[PDB]
Amino acid sequence: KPIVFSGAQPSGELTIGNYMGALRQWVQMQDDYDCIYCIVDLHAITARQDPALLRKRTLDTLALYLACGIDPKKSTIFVQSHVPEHSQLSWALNCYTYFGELSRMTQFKDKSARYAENINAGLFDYPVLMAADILLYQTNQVPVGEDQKQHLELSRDIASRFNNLYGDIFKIPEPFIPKAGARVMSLQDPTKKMSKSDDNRNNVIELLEDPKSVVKKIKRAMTDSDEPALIRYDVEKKAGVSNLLDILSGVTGQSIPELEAQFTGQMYGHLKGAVADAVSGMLSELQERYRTYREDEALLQDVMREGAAKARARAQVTLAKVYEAIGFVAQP
Amino acid sequence: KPIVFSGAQPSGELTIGNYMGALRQWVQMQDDYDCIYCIVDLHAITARQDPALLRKRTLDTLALYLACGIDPKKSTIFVQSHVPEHSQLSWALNCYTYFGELSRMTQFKDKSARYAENINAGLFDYPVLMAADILLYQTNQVPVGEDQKQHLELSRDIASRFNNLYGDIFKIPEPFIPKAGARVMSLQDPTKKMSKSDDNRNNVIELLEDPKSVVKKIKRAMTDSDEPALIRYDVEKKAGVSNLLDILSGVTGQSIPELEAQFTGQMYGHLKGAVADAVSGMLSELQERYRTYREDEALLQDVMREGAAKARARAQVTLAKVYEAIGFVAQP
Ligand SMILES: [Ca+2]
Repeated sequence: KPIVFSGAQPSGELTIGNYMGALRQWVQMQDDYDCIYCIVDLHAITARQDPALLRKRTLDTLALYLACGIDPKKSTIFVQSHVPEHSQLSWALNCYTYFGELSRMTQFKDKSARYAENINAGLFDYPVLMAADILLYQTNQVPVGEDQKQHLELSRDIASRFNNLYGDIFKIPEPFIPKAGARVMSLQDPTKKMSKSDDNRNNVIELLEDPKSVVKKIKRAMTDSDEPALIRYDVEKKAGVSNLLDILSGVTGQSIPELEAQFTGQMYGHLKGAVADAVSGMLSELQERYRTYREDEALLQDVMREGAAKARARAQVTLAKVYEAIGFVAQP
Repeated sequence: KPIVFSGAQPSGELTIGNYMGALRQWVQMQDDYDCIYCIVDLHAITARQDPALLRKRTLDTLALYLACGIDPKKSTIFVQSHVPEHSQLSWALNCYTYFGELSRMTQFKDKSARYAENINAGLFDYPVLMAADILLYQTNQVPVGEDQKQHLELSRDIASRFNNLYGDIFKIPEPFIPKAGARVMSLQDPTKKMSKSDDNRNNVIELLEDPKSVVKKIKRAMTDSDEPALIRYDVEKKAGVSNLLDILSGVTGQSIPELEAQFTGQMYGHLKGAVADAVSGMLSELQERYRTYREDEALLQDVMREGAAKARARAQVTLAKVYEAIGFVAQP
């Protein structure tokens, strides 16, 4: 099966757009692909973190991924810092990465401007660690955010350069583009996607958000002033109403035409009530599952320990090959 | 006992100046200090290495240190790459090192942007790995040559920055103060210290050099034109004669004044022949011992295995405290 590597920032925060758009689809693909989910705590610390929050959020992310349906027997899920081979490969790959490839990175320049008080070497060097993360597992495909395209291209270039020097040691990874999930946009500006760091909290619904707040947000979602009220799909002219239909469709699996038939003669209030009920229901169930996992420390420890063992057993094969190629005396 | 950490490049090429200065003093102090010797193969690959030669030179280095008297039951001797904790701590310390600090450690202020863009990231980032190597062992003292002073100052600055944020996790390391004494000087320029990198090989005697070559280079050593020719120690006016007396004294243990009396009435040719006999004898013996270790593959493995296990046991205590302070979920 193709090997898919996804890195998750330790946050606990996932928008519904993220879930229904992507993660929820990936959860259904665990039999057809060899999926590896890595909670990237080593990357988080390129910005200063509160130590208690970092630990807490690591566990929050794990419990959330488990609640969403990532199955630790079918997939490999682990915390990055629990697998030494990441940091080991990252150092080695530094030596096959050009300083210029790192200095020209858009993200480095952008984050340098925003974190001007903490331009540390980790902020500069983290694309190398990202490359290590991916290349360690003989990864075929990586789901890439728009802002991560340049980082994926560096991974491919490093892998290619290393293979040209030493033989086929790494796989050249490709973008993971699975079939479209649900379309979900911001509730007060439906021309833009949801973003977890939006200053307008009424735009965004997160998976662990109090259902009562989620319902309020949906009930005040932007709709048009058409007279009479017409529940019909048209992104250009009726973006707000269209987005409510797309969100409901994403929850129930009903088609846009089916929903338009179902809502013939109805008010925008009725459409919003329907969306609020469907989303609240889905989120309340997910949150009960999250709580069951999140409160079970022994289960979380077992999953992390087992995940890290699974990951290390794959990673060590690749690192041994890298170290062999470079010329190091193998550990006895 | 204070903890002393020394990093050794995988070379096999040490001069008699290294041996009679640094290494031999360090051998005889394995009882007063808790000494750690790290063959720094991860640092070596910041410059391109022929793989077979790197592996060979790593073993050469180990066998040479054993031949010289480094005792793996009194001291901890190991290969850097065998201890994952070095790379793990290095990534973490990247995040507490300023890009500005590494930039000022390079030649960039003197050099073009093309030059800077074309170096590998390992060459830029190695001062952090060096900091990690030292700090991982609660090191009190580090033997630093003049060219490594900036590097030790950065280590101290990182350690203090980290401790200021998180508590007293690291010892602040200090320079190791070597025994006051004469340095072995170059044979054709006795006003200059004997150096590995000298392009005039007649200046240098290496520990593993053919004893015929050693004898030739000593018999041709530069001496003064005093008339009458007097075998007396005076570094200012008789640098070459003085250097020969220093080298002989280093081999036989005889004080300089004992040697001045011994050579009363003798010609410089006599002194040179005596120095050559004594050094040739010493290196011949050293080389016999070196071959004994170097051809014993099972012993080298045993030494590497035990050394890495001793190092890892210590490194893991410190890495665990660093991770705990940062806020990572502890290794499950
Ligand atoms: Ca004198």
